[PDB]
Amino acid sequence: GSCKGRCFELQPDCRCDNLCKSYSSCCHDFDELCLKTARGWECTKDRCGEVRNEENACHCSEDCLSRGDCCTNYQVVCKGESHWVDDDCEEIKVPECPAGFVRPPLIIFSVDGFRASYMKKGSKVMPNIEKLRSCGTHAPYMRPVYPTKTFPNLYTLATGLYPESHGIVGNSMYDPVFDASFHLRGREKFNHRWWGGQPLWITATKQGVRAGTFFWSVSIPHERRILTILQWLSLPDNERPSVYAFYSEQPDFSGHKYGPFGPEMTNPLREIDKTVGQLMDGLKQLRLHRCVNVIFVGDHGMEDVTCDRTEFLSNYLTNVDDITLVPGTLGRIRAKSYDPKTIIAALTCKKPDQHFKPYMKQHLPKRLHYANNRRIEDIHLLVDRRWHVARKPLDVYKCFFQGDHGFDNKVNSMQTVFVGYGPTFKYRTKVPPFENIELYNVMCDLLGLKPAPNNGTHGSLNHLLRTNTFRPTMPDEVSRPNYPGIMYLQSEFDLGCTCDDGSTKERHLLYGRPAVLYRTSYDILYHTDFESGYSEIFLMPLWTSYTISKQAEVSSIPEHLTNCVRPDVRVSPGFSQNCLAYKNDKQMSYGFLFPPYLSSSPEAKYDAFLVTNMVPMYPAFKRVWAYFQRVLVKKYASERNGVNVISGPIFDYNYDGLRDTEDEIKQYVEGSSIPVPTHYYSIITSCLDFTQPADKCDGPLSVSSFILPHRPDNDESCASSEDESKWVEELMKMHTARVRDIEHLTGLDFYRKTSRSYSEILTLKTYLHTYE
Ligand SMILES: *[C@@H]1O[C@H](CO)[C@@H](O[C@@H]2O[C@H](CO)[C@@H](O[C@@H]3O[C@H](CO)[C@@H](O)[C@H](O)[C@@H]3O)[C@H](O)[C@H]2NC(C)=O)[C@H](O)[C@H]1NC(C)=O
Ligand SMILES: O=C(OCc1cc(Cl)cc(Cl)c1)N1CCN(CC[C@@H](O)c2ccc3[nH]c(=O)oc3c2)CC1
Ligand SMILES: CC(C)CCC[C@@H](C)[C@H]1CC[C@H]2[C@@H]3[C@H](O)C=C4C[C@@H](O)CC[C@]4(C)[C@H]3CC[C@]12C
Ligand SMILES: [Ca+2]
Ligand code: NA
Ligand code: NA
Ligand SMILES: [Zn+2]
Ligand SMILES: [Zn+2]
Repeated sequence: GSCKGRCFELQPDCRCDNLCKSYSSCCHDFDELCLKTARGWECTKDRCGEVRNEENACHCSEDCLSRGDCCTNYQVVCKGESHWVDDDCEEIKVPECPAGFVRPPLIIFSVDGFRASYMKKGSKVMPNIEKLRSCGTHAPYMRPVYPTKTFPNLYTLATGLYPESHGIVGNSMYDPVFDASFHLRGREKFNHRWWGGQPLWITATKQGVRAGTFFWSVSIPHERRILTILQWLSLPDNERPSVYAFYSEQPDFSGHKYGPFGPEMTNPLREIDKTVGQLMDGLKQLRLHRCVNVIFVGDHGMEDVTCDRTEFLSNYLTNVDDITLVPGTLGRIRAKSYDPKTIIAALTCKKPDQHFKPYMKQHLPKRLHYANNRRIEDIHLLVDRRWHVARKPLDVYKCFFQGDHGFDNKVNSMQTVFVGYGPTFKYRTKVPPFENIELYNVMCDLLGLKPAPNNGTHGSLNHLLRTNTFRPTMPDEVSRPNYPGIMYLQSEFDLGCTCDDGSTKERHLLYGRPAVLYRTSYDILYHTDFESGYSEIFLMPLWTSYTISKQAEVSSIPEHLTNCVRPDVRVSPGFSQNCLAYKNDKQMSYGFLFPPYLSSSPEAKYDAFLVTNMVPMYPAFKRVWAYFQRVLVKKYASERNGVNVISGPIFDYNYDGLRDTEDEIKQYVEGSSIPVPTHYYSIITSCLDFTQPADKCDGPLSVSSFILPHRPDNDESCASSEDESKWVEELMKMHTARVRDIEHLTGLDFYRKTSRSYSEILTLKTYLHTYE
């Protein structure tokens, strides 16, 4: 019944752990013994050498070091030591830990709503943080997951999983299997049923590594959280955790009230830095300041949003009482106790300035990875940055907030911070921006743990670390290609088609053949202008590769070839598409993967009309694809000193972000076994050093990629009635993708033969071109 000698113990009989408040199960004496605040949190000169008083918050007695409960500034005030922040960076070449430490501890210092750009304020406001950032390893920014809300991001940090995989797809969710709702406020969130994957503290415990608590009752002051962490670190080897987390509700709280750019934001940032100072001072006191790896990380940024920039569903829908809306910086809509198609139509391009866009979740940009969970409603609203969506005018209250977050994770204002400091991180090193899904693997590496399966690309962040305990290995090809020669005659083909008619590898396949990582049968097909990997199962290329020089010439499809499709004599009639299917399918047309517009000669252009280069395309989609092919590829080649393009189909009918089996394809061209892609990708590569052409590049590569939804209309693009130069590129930028996203969706593995290290290539594959 007592907390005596058990305050913040690590293990209905009453509790003294840091969460007992939140379960209201603290012992009677918990507040009096575990939450002392007398004399506050700093030693002063007159307190030095005091007789211990057990009522003090922390201690300045001679014995306090033997007890591990000195105030964090005790050595500075009472033994003439300097503050950690006043010492120069000294490179930490190896961990300097007490004997009997078996690995360097990790302290995750997470800051709620810490926008990346707040680092620009410097050592005047945040001297401790600025030193961590200077002396350690930092990124200019770290990309959060969608939605850019607290719980989905913190749990992503902890698990390496997209929200659709870990299950915390929002701060609020409804689970139809449970018939219950999860919210920030309430007891429901404490139920383990909501939480999937395997968070870091569990991964650690399962592998015999002790974790401190990762959650702090809001009642526990920040200074006490630091002292508790420091006290735990002074535990004997058999009890001491190896991983700890601190969380700060700032600067989020202030960011919401004043917005991200308020002068009132300086004080919260000063307070966070002061807390960082206390930890680093505390660590220095314990001589652990060259032992512990410290991660300073946020969950997401903060945007200017005021209640005056709110769209109301009641101005679109004829009855908003039939719907339940999860509102704000995103929208999720389901039936109250109603028809989806009607709802989407009523929300689509109805006002010129319309500040959100409806999507069926499967049509959301694939880069969001926000579909494959029963908690994500079919109907989704992407809200423009700076705006909210709500059900009706009465739902806005007057404004109480000037900042918010939750928007699309490529939005600048949503980006957050990463700093790594300690023996295992590099010294004075800047690394490119990366996604928070990657951190779990790193944290596992830092702790000697095997990560549970997750969505990071293990190895992609090796360049953050002085020492790597993980070397990635390139996956093995599963299917070997065939290289068919000419073995069928024109007259053997009955495809209903009609037409009025080996340095390929050096030129067109710059980074090696893509490896097929699933069992299938496919053919390598060579031509003057392009190479392709043609699937006998799907009757089309898995990929088509070609290189367009800066100086390449765009030509038209001549009239006499407008409807030309030619049989490919290297491939059987039985493993080819047929033109009758397209003639019969009233809604479906076709396009070409290698564009006829970029043929090297009139003679070569005939290759582009081979049936093995043809893919099913809605006429609506052809507007987008034809523009990309006719105008944008030349534009990119001209800007980037040539480009290599790999394009192809994706099939993801079950919207899990993973390539479909034949079994999962739900749509075929009428009367045929020609599957309809859900998306078309392209990967566009050139030299990072643009003074070198794409085909003669000695160094780092530069990539941008997209996964375009293969839609029968352009309802997504409200300006699609206009010329393609007004909207298609905007469409493409929205559906920007990582190469890795394409790899998951195709079963292909790119960049197998380059002059770059595999870890560098993994970094390249995880890059997202954001266009901000
Ligand atoms: C993000 O990472 C997660 C975790 O690795 C991936 O989810 C995992 O996906 C696999 C493959 O679908 C699931 O394994 C499979 O489970 C089924 C059904 O139980 C079984 O029939 C198969 O034999 C196979 O083992 C696995 O459950 C699942 N893990 C989760 C949800 O935690 C996910 O695919 C990744 N997402 C992307 C877009 O790459
Ligand atoms: O200490 C914690 O975890 C630290 C941690 C670190 C790491 Cl790396 C991983 C993990 Cl898994 C957890 N806690 C997490 C939740 N937090 C209150 C949330 C709630 O008060 C809140 C906060 C901000 C909001 N913004 C908003 O719009 O609504 C909000 C609601 C306090 C307890
Ligand atoms: C003040 C409030 C915001 C605090 C709320 C914290 C709450 C969400 C935490 C408390 C306990 C946590 C669970 C616990 O660590 C065990 C597991 C096992 C793991 O495999 C899945 C996660 C889960 C259920 C934790 C989820 C987060 C919980 C409920
Ligand atoms: Ca799939
Ligand atoms: Na047709
Ligand atoms: Na349109
Ligand atoms: Zn947050
Ligand atoms: Zn917030």
